[PDB]
Amino acid sequence: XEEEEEE
Amino acid sequence: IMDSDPRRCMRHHYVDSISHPLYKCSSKMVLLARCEGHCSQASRSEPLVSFSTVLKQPFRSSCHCCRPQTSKLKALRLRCSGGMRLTATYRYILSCHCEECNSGTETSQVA
Amino acid sequence: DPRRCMRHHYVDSISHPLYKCSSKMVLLARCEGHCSQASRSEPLVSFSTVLKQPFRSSCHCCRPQTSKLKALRLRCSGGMRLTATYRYILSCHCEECNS
Repeated sequence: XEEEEEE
Repeated sequence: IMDSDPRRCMRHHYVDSISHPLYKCSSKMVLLARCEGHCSQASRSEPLVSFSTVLKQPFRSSCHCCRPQTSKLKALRLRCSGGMRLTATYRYILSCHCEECNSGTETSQVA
Repeated sequence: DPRRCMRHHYVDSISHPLYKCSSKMVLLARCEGHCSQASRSEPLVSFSTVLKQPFRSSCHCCRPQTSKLKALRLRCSGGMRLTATYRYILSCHCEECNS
């Protein structure tokens, strides 16, 4: 530094 | 191609209904995001060696925590009894990451 | 589970920051592991137009629960014996990040 950015 | 560990730090969506805890306002459903997971780096704590007075802090430590990396400020508008409008503020998390425990995010603006 | 919060031993070489002193290698305990409780962070909602505390979070860290204060004397140039202090970790546990 552990992957989500929402249509 | 390997899917990764599902228990790692990642973002989750959830819905909640916002109401004021005091005013008679019209409640409102909102989509929110949160962060949760088990960060991969182990957390550590080592003793520090002092020759001076016994240390106020005897350890050096590292610990990673699943936290918002990026987010977006959003406002919500509630309609309340007297026709008075009440605005609710929150942050919509866009992405999540693993970061150190003791690290933080300042709100105070600088001149 | 070998990945959990527990005590790990390692050698550290004690040296004075400044004085020419006869170095001392000692066996120290560190606490290291993966805490079982997931870490998380949540948005807080404010009815103010200001958001000073945007999030509510929880995180567990592998940390010393019990420790002995130990003194060590270093043989140093000029016949001096200088004294160092450190905490010998005895037990470690998984604890909330910001107490």
